Amino acid sequence: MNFGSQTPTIVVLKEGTDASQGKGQIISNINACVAVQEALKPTLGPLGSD
Amino acid sequence: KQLKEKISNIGVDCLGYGSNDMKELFVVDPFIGKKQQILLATQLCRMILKIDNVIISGK
Repeated sequence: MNFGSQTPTIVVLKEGTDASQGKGQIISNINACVAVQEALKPTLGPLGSD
Repeated sequence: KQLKEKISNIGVDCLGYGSNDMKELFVVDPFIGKKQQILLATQLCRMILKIDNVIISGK
């Protein structure tokens, strides 16, 4: 009845598509913005740096 | 010497003459040329000192 020896299961998303649940991703997104924020932290002000 | 006397045309004699007074040595420079040495230097170094983050993308 079957076409061959075995039949591997289908991944729902495409192979290599990154996905994650829970509170870890939104913390990573916030930490990503804070990482960009730290570059512009000492730039703010008249005595800031280029 | 320059603190004592007010005459301000005495400098470093490089050719080895016996007198350092430049009235006799025939040397003259422009004011716009000597001014730009200080202006372009002091205005650049402000930019050099204001750099904190230095990112260099390797070719």
